[PDB]
Amino acid sequence: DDFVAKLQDNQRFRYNEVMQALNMSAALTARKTKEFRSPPQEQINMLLNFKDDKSECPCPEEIRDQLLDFHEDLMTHCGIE
Amino acid sequence: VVACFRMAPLYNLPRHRAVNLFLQGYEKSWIETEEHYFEDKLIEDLAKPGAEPPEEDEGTKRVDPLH
Repeated sequence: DDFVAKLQDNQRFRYNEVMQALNMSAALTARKTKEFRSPPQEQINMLLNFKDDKSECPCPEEIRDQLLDFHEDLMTHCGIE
Repeated sequence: VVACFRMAPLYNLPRHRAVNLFLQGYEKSWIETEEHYFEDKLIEDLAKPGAEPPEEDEGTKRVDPLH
C-alpha cells in the first residue's frame, strides 16, 4: 500500500525534474523518458532492482531500505533465517 | 507523436492496479530469486533412525522415514 505510493510520488518528482531538464538536450530526453515510455510492468520490474549492486534502478536509498527491511522481516516470518 | 510517446505512466495509474503490478513484480523479482539450501539437512534428518533401539520395537529394525 504505502510502498507503491512512495514509489509513485518519487517517480512524479523525477518526471518533473526530467521535464525541467529536457530543454538542455533533446537527445538526453530520449533515454531519460525511455523509462516513462516503457510498459508499466517493465517500469515496475526495472524499478524493483534494489537487490544486488547493479543500481540501475532510479530509486531513493531510503525507499530501497524500506523494501530491504520488509523483505528481511518476511524471511524471518517464513523461517528462512 | 504525443499519443505514441505518452502512454500511461505508473503514477497516473490507480492505486490498486499499481499494487497488483507491484505484487507480481516483487514475486518474480525477489521471491523466486531467493534461494536457500535445505536438501542435505532434510535428507540427513530423514535418514536418522531416531532412538529406535531405546524405543519398544520387539522386532526387526524399523524402516527409516526416508525408506
